[PDB]
Amino acid sequence: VIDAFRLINANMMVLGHEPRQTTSNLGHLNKPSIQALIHGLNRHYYSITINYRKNELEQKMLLNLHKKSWMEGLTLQDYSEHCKHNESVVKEMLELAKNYNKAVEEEDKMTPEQLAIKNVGKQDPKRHLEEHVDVLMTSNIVQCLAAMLDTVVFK
Amino acid sequence: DYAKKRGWVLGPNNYYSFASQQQKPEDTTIPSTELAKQVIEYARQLEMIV
Repeated sequence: VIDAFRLINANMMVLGHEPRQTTSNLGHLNKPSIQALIHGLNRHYYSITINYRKNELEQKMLLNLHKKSWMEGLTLQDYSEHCKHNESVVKEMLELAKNYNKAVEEEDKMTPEQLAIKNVGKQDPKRHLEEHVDVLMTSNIVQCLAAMLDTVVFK
Repeated sequence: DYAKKRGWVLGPNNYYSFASQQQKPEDTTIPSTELAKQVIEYARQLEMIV
């Protein structure tokens, strides 16, 4: 949040003169906020539009600013601990399947929005079931791929 | 005629027919290529918009 201002003339403005000239749409693209109107921006001064103009070299830097070293990309995660995580999530799936069966059974038994409105406390097992996928996937895929590659590139 | 027609060289009175044909040694490399193809495909048609 940035702003840039300059003072309106020291009155002699009972003439009703505009503070500025206009020959473009270019200055009326933005809506002044209520707060500055409270403190009187168009009554005593005026705003001026901020613009950015980056040069070539700094923007070349600015993208590097997050790159991370090649050393890491080829590295494997430990296979132990990894298996532990797999078993954790798979055993977490059960309770959600059990709950899901009831949640399927009971719907349309009442008015439609009164499904959601009565589901603000207890969780809805669909989402928690779904978002444990995208954790077995992604993880298993990328680990198997990385091992499968580097088994060739070194000897 | 059978002997000199088919195999079983009867050297030390032995008629032997090759009936082992094990071959297929530990050959992880052919997996290492085609399985990579396979997994890349799994991830291909998983997030692309259908």
